[PDB]
Amino acid sequence: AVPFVEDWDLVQTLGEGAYGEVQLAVNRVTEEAVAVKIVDMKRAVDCPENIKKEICINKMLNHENVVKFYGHRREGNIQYLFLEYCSGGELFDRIEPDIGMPEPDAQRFFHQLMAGVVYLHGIGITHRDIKPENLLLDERDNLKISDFGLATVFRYNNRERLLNKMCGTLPYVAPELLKRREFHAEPVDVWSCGIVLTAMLAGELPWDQPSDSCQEYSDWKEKKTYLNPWKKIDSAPLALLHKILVENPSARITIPDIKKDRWYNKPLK
Ligand SMILES: O=C(N[C@H]1CC[C@H](O)CC1)c1ccc2c(c1)Cc1c(-c3ccc(-c4ccc(O)cc4)cc3)n[nH]c1-2
Repeated sequence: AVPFVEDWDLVQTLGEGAYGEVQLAVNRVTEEAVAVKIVDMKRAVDCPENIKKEICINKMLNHENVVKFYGHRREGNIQYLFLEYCSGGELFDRIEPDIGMPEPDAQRFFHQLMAGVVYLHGIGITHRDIKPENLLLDERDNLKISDFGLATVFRYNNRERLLNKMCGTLPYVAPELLKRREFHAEPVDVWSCGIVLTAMLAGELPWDQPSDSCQEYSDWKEKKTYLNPWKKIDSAPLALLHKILVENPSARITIPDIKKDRWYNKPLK
């Protein structure tokens, strides 16, 4: 057994947050870089079960568009999660403020996003907090869904389970989560992806939250796509947003039907 391989030099901080911090670790013998999350078990009444679900969910995942899970080390309060390192950075940082990015890149990123989501959904799981900062890129620039601290399984033994728990991030959350007591999980993730598409194509977020009390939301519902934020988006991908960002979740397009959308299969464009 090669000596010292177990040793991981904690090179630098990747991105701190409410949880704690995520440092970049490089193998002492192979120099294999990785990402280690530090979940502070501090306090005892809103920290335990939190990470326990996040870990069992990771033990299931396995797709080229989902951050890879390696292992987890326990030690009192300091829990260590070992996940794939993404030198690419966040999709967020590839979005030019107020401009977005070249339409071809967006289509490419959207494709990988759908691949990852189709997968998660396939095995009955919903991320529930899809946004540019949770979408990572690696060396080759391949999109990776990351952060399953909020995910929850919605299908077990072929039984779907309606959700009622509110979570996510207001600008990316779906409207039925603010107006209904219960809702289907799949459609909520589709709305998220939809908001991410617009962010990529226009560099700005359509609204603070999907509620009529919000200007831009009521305008979009009225289809005032002129001059407003959707003015920057070409009609092809704009047609797809009309289908995704549909209020009634039951009338909202399904992923299987997005794969058939015109702009989705338009070469380069
Ligand atoms: O955006 C980044 N840097 C910016 C560059 C421009 C400067 O202006 C500011 C910093 C950046 C670079 C490299 C990064 C990240 C973020 C996040 C991240 C990660 C990373 C991977 C997975 C998970 C994670 C996965 C699953 C789960 O259940 C919980 C957490 C969290 C964090 N690895 N490598 C990186």
